[PDB]
Amino acid sequence: ALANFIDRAATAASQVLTDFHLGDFKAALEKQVVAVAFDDQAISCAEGQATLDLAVRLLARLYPVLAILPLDSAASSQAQALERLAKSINRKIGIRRSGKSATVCLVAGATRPSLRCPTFFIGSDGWAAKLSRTDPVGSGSSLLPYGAGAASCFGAANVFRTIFAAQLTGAESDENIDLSLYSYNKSRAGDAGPIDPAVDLGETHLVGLGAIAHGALWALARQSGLSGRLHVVDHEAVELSNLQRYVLAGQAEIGMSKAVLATTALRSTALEVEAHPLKWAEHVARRGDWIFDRVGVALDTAADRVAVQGALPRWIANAWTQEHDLGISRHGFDDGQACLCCMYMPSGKSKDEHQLVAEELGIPEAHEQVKALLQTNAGVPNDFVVRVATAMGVPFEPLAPFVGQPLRSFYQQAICLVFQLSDGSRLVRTVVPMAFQSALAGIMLAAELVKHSAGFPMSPTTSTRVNLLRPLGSHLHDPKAKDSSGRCICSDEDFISAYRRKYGN
Amino acid sequence: ALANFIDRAATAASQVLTDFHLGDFKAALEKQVVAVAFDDQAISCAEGQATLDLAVRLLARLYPVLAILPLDSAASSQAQALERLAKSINRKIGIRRSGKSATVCLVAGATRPSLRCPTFFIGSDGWAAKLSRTDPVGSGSSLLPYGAGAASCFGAANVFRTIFAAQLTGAESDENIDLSLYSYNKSRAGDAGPIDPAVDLGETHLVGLGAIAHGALWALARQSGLSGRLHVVDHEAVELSNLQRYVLAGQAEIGMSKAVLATTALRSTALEVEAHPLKWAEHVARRGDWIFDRVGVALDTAADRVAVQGALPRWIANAWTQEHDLGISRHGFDDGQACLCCMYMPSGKSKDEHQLVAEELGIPEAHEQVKALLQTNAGVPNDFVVRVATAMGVPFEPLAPFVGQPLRSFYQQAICGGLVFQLSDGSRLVRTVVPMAFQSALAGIMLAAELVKHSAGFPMSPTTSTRVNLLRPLGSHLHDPKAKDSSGRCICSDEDFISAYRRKY
Amino acid sequence: ELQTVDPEVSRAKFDREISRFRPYADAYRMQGCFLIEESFPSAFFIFASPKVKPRVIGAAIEIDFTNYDLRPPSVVFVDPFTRQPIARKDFLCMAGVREYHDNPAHSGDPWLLHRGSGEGCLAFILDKIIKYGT
Amino acid sequence: PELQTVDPEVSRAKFDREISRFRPYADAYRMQGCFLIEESFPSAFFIFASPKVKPRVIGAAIEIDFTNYDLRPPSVVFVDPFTRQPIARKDLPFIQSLQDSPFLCMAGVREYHDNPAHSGDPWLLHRGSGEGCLAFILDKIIKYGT
Amino acid sequence: IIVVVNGQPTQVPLHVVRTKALENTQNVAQPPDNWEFKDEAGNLTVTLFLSLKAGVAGA
Ligand SMILES: [Zn+2]
Ligand SMILES: [Zn+2]
Repeated sequence: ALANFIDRAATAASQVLTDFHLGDFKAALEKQVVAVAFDDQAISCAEGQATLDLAVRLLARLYPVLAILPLDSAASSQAQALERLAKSINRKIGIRRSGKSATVCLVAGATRPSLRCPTFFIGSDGWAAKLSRTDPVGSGSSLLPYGAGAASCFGAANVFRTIFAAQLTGAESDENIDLSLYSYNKSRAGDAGPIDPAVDLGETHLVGLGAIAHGALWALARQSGLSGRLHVVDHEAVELSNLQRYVLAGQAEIGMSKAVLATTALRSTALEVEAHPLKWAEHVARRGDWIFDRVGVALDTAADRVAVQGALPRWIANAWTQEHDLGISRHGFDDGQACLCCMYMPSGKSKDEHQLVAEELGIPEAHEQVKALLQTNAGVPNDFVVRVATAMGVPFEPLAPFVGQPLRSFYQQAICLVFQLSDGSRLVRTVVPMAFQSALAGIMLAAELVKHSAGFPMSPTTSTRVNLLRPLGSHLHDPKAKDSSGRCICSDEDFISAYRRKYGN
Repeated sequence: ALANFIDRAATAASQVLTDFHLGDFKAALEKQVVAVAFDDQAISCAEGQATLDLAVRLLARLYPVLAILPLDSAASSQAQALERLAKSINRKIGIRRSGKSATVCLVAGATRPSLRCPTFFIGSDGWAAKLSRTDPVGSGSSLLPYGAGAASCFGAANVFRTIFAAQLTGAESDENIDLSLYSYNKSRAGDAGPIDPAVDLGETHLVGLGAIAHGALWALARQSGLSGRLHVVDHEAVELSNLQRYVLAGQAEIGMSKAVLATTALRSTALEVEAHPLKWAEHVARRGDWIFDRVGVALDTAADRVAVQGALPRWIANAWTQEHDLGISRHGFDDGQACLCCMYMPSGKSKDEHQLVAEELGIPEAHEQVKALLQTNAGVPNDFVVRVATAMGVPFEPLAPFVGQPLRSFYQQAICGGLVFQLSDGSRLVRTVVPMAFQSALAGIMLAAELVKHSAGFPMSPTTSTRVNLLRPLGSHLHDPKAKDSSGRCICSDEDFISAYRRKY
Repeated sequence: ELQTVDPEVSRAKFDREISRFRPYADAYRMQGCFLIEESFPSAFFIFASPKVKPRVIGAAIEIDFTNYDLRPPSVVFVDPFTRQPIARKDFLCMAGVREYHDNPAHSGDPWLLHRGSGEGCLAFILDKIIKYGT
Repeated sequence: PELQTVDPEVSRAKFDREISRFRPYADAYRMQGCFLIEESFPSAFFIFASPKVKPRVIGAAIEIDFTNYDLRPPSVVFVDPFTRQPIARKDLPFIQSLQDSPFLCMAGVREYHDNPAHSGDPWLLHRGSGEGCLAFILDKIIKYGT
Repeated sequence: IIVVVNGQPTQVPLHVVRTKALENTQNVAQPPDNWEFKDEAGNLTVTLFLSLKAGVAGA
């Protein structure tokens, strides 16, 4: 019952777990039974259903055995649907209808499952996400998804930190969470956030339609009263390994245009969705109008996000999943605050690609031969691939077919593979976040676009960060000064004029 | 008593007389006593004084002996001044105080001198120039000098055509002239034309200050009450030879700037005189303002006159002397009439300088060698200056100083300055046209008449140009029509030139 | 590369780079550098050693200012008559040039460390070509 | 020298118009080796290079002067590409001593019409025909060098 | 036909009129090419004008 995409989930784990070993890891998963329990309070409201929906979507992307536990006869209808959701993500997933074997349980609603395994009550009330290790928290009656969905991400994170407690440090599970996704402070009885289906996105652009965007699209599609025109922009297609992180991708979405998927995700909103199977540059070029009223960035590299700022939209919400945190940043250009280019201004020189690849090949001092084999695109000799294989700690045989091929070929296959030949000791360089990190970052992104287009008072700091591999922070807000180098385009009078020319002030 | 500049006067006569020989011609002059006779009527008024002034100015530039004949005692003072004028032009000139030896005679005033020689009564009444062969015609009371001065010119021409009659064809003496310089028709008892001398010339440009300009200056200085700003433009200095033609130059003006001369000659008018001792092009470039309200042109070459029109003055008067004809043409540019460039549009290909130069020097077959020497402007080898003297029939020795100098120098000093002309007893004729003083003076009078009439606002001439042949009896019809160039190649057809004109005016 | 910066920005920056070259055109001509064509986003130059007799076009380039100056300019050697890219048998490894920063071997020297310094502007590029090539 | 005596409004409109008439063709002129380097009334400065010769050699550089255009035809002076100083025919890689500056022996050109040996072919016989416009001069030079 | 030859009139193909006009006014000294036959408007019983070209000498 491990997923066909499990190696990608193992690539992710290997980046957060100490003393990772692929074989142990997969065995550790097979000994688990992760329980989702729920009662009539949860299945009867929109918040509880949302929380269940996302929780199953997260857990089915990692755990080979789930127990789906309706706690009364009312919850039996939702149960069948949850089993069907879990199987749509991993057709061979294991489904238990009993908790006798649970290693960890998540509970929505008001009823206690009465199990001997660690148990987390999750839930919500409007903007507030709730988790408790000792008592049910229940699910509210609003039509808001943000608190309910964020609670699932906190649910799944605490599941992961509990199963893998022995391979993490400073990683205690949470005892209580009462976090407002409206304010990102502890939820106050008076200090609640407005709840209204009266929200128009105007003309909004969502750039990047991958994992983080999937969390955002999950939320927007549960946002009642959403009106407006939304552009979704991505040129890529869903790959099998994306089902490790992309909460709206199941087996049936493999191979499909990410732009076509984002469209159908929103079919039940009142949004007029325009889907563009293009990169941002081609979108910008085909519009010929550089009026961007509102842009949500859900991309994977600095340069791509910096390019979005170059176009000078009125306002950007930027979303990221990095190694030690996920988060959201907010940028007007002409407001005194940091700009998206600020967020990635380089501070110094770094290692060149021929050098970083030389470390990943266990040949740190062959940087000159890696640069030459990359420029000359010549075949890797036999004595090179024996050196690399020995430096990599694997047998030479899996890497023998590469003898005579470009080094770019060797690195694009064995390295992008050797992780499995080394039982997880050789880590890949590219960060693969966990599904629950991507989903929460996307929920925050949907949160920001909706709040900003509903005109709420905007955030006091540029960015908000969460680290789901530790107990939730008590101060999620992160300030960020405008770059003071002079070298950031938000310092440039030509850029400032072109922004005012479009938006005034 | 022949003048020190007599060879230049002989040059001029050599171009109008048949069977010319230089010894013969000077001998002919030496057998003459040309008498100017005058009474109280002539000397008591400005028209009388002006006629006498110019008659003497013209006759002293050619004839070696004059008789100055006051006919009553009031005319005595004028007689002494007239003698001093003659001598200031030719200090070796002869003055007779007796009429018995006159061979021809000009008379101003009302009294007959009753001499045994051809006698021509000259005078004027305002715009009218008057000459009779039989009765005194008198001097009017106006303060205009145009009729009075034109009368002298006709007087001097008839003196010349009487003395040299046998070397002229169709050159009878005039019996009667009564010509209005206002209309250039026979004067009428009604239309006397306006004689008020108080007029303002506006801001006028006189371009070229040679012979023609001396006639104009002579007139502008003798119109009492005339106001105006006169710009006078010429870069050259008076040379000895010029006294053959320049009615306001005497021995004392040899070497004087022509612009300074013209300034001094106007010092007693109320004209605001600005002297520009520069070429037109340098004047135009320093001025940096292409508004020229009124330009009088008194130049020597087609190119120089056309260059003036290129500046696009509002109105031009152009004056010339040629072999058998002098005159004035008038040009607005945007008036449906011929512009000054129309006057000199070329009618077809011609011979090049190398050929015409080669022909003059009696070597029409060294064209190729003369072409090289006019381009290199190299020194004429000894063997070349030898050939030329032989083919021309003169000694080598006077020309030896030109050996080694530029050919242009050799040519324009030896040939155009008349050195080979003297050496050949006038048989080797100069190709440079040299007009008679009485033609130069009349052309300039007519030019100052046009500028004055134009600036008083009189309706302008029915035809483009007005012509006079002083080597024949005055014509019955002096008006000369000229049609606009219709080739398409004159600038008065150019829409850019037309636009530049309308912008200014 | 496609223009994605607001073109009112890049056009303004390119036009100023050109305005600033014009007062120096005579000086550059002396060194053999001739602006041939100029029209956003490209500026076409031709080069000739002033001391090489006979006078020989040693190089022509196209300089691209697409997305200037967030992205630094591309410098391409082209044939002076056809404007087509040429092979070495007839890129400048230098910061301020987009071919250099986009070379993975120089991923450690990012352009935003240099932006605004004087590297990557037109005079900087013209002066480097003049000094080395001659 | 020749000083601007024609109303400069006239000669500057005509110049400006010759440059305007050149601009749409500049690519095709480049294909023949013809490069407009600098234009500033009264002067138009070009470089020329054989597209058909390898290595590419600057074979000619002209200053074209349009003072008093088009009452006076324009002056064509061969100059050095970098100094912009006249050159002698010895240093020049219808053209007429080797130490003397070459000129274009042709109706439409000031060094022709002012040459004494062609005084008999005055410019005003040719004005308004095409001879002496910028394209007429450019055509001749492009065709001398190949 | 009235031909004004150098201001002097005389009563008379077209070179036939100029030839008799030049013979009547004794102005046959100058080649017939130097003369320009024009009409009352100046175009290169009626009155025609057999005059010369404008002049260059003046200084
Ligand atoms: Zn910034
Ligand atoms: Zn005309």
